[PDB]
Amino acid sequence: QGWTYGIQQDVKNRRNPRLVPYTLLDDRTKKSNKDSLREAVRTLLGYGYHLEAPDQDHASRAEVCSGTGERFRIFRAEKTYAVKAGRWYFEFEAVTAGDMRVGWSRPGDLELGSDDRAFAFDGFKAQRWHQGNEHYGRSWQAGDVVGCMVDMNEHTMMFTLNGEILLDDSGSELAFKDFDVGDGFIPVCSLGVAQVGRMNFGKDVSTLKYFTICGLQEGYEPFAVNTNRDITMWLSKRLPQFLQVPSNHEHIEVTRIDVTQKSFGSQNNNTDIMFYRLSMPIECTYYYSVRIFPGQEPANVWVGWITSDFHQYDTGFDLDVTVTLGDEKGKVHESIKRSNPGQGRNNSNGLEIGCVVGLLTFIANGKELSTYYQVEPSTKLFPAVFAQATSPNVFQFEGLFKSEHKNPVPQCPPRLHVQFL
Amino acid sequence: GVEIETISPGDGRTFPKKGQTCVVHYTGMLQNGKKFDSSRDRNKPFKFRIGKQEVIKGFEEGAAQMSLGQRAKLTCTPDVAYGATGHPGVIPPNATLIFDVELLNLE
Amino acid sequence: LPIGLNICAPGDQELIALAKNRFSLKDTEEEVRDIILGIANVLFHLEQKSKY
Amino acid sequence: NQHLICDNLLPGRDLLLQTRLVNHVSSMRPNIFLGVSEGSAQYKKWYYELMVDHTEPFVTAEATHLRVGWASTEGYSPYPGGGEEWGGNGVGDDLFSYGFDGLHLWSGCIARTVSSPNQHLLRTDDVISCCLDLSAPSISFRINGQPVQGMFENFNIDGLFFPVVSFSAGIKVRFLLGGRHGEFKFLPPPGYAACYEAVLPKEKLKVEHSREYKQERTYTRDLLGPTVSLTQAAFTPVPVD
Repeated sequence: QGWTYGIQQDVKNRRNPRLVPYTLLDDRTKKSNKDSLREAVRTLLGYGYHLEAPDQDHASRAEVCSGTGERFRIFRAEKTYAVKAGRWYFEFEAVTAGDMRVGWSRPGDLELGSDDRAFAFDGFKAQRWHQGNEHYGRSWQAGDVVGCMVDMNEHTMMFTLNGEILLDDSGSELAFKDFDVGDGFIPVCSLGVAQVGRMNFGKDVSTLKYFTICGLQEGYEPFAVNTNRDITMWLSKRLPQFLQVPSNHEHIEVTRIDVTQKSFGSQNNNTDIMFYRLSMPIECTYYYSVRIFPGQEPANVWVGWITSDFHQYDTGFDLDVTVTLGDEKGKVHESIKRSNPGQGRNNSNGLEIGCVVGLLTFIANGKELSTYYQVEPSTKLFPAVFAQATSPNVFQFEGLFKSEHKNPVPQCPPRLHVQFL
Repeated sequence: GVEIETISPGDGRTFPKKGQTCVVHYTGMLQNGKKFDSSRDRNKPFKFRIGKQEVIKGFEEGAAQMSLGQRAKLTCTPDVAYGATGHPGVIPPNATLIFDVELLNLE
Repeated sequence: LPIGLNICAPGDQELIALAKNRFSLKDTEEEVRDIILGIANVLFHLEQKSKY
Repeated sequence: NQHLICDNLLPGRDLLLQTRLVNHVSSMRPNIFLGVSEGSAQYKKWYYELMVDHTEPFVTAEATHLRVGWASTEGYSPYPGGGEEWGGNGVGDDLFSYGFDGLHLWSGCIARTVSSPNQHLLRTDDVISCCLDLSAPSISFRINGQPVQGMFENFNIDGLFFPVVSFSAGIKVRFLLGGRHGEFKFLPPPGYAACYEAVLPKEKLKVEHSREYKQERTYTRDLLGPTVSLTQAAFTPVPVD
């Protein structure tokens, strides 16, 4: 209807707080009616009503509970601040509890103890974490120092909870033991969402809460006892970017061979999505391909020429800038630059062609599908297309297109230059 | 040409004349926003007179098309700037230009 | 308190000076553990020293 | 031969290499969430104002920063550093965006002229108003009550966005929302609303600094963990039906 809510005019005034439901309101806006309702339903108990609640163990139907793993910010310190010898110790308070585990990492999304590059133990469950699960010590809550520590020479990893050295099922001080030093071990803190921590490496022995008990007399050192500076921290981040060459994925390979060709592809069921960004922008109608195996849509692909900015690797598909000039009137003008497909194949059906002169036509397999835009002030690009498949031979990768990236002219044959990775 | 644009003008009247050291604190730029010059960081205001042919004519025409106290966004072209030769080692061939000019005084 | 520290440390120290090692202690602790293995006097000595 | 070759390596200049140090800025917002899901809408026309005093480089470079044009957080996040758009870690950074700073909209370093007489920056004592337009994007601002035409189409409002303000150093301004705290010198025009209507209980609304990871901590280093938003489940309020 729009009772006092007509957004354009609001012909009748006196909007009220009640328009948003009683989730916002409370018994102060319900004492008049709810007492009558409660008297009525009490007399309906007088009728003899029978109704147990649905969300109880008795009437067992509450089956909409499950964990939510997301933004496990693995806080850290600098690799350069690593340690490979001597006794070290550092405290860690806690404002809450939850899926929240700390310890010692190694320089190497996968949480602590899932692989052989970190040692840690939880408080939600009181169990060790190194390449598996193992019970240890005791849980905690708010206002609980953990006080992890190592003796790097003889491998005595311990955790001192307000002076309490925590022990395993066998009742032993040494939680972890017999670890090779290698590239040292650095502090680390994992935190699921709606969990909070606060750390104190060695910044002030006064600010250290419980260090004189079990850290001072044992020859165990703070981290920042000598550093006259802000020791640094960093964390597993949200956006994806380009730094590394894998060559060690689930199963995907890189090479180059003559029109060009490479060698690629997995077998594990790639229900999820992948990433890519070529290292070298090569340069020496303009037909040149980029082939990918799953053709005639084993999974429906979504080809879109796109710039640097992204934020998502999930199934949020079909959710993607225009000049509109005014003349002191409001009527738009000069709207020619605006908004600054779903088919490819390799094996089953085709390939994916590039084109150049400003002028562009990215369409697969030589068939007109009405490309719309030709917008480019300037966009540096290496190829990056990402999609699903049913996992047959899951990926591949193939003047010409190698002409509009650098200063030489369009020329077909690209020559030998020692970097092509 | 010098397609002048203003940013925070002042009087709009005190235009320059011949033999007038335009005391500028400019901050040049390039297309694609790749910076190539400055004066704010040096803390050394530029100084040049009119008609002496010291500077490229873009700055001279921009000053003649400018009043005192007038922050601006000039826009030169290769015709007035270094052209298809280009200033070597800094400017490439056939480069448009941007300048966050700010005139202060005349002596 | 250091007075209480010296109070609890002296008795345990006199205990540990005699209870360091004994073959009779080994056999008697083995018989007791099989009936009910020596008690952890070193653990309690460390627990006292951590406070002291 | 050295001077020959030294003067020969330079003028290639595709070899030559570029850096550009940047002013350090930070965003800000009020405690309001947009939260407008389609189906149980509340107010698709909001209005709030901002009032300023000083924007001077007293000992700084004059390359300052002040914008209010809304950005796509489907395109942007509250981080302190990064991005190939010369950083400038604030509002209007992401290419699917714009930004109102008195004279122009720099759509990810793409200058787009705005239609307004008396073009000038957000100088001392100059008010900045905001409005809302979704179903056909022509999102309006005004400066001291004068026609800011040529508003923006095709910025991605596929769903919602987030309310923002960004500023560099050497700045001193004041929000205006309502009550005592909004002395609206230019009232809501027809079909709008002074945007202090979702003042929810359990807290007086205030600023939030765009879900910062850590402020200037002093006691120790506080790993203020993941608080993704008001709701880990989603970004939406609950009309019960």
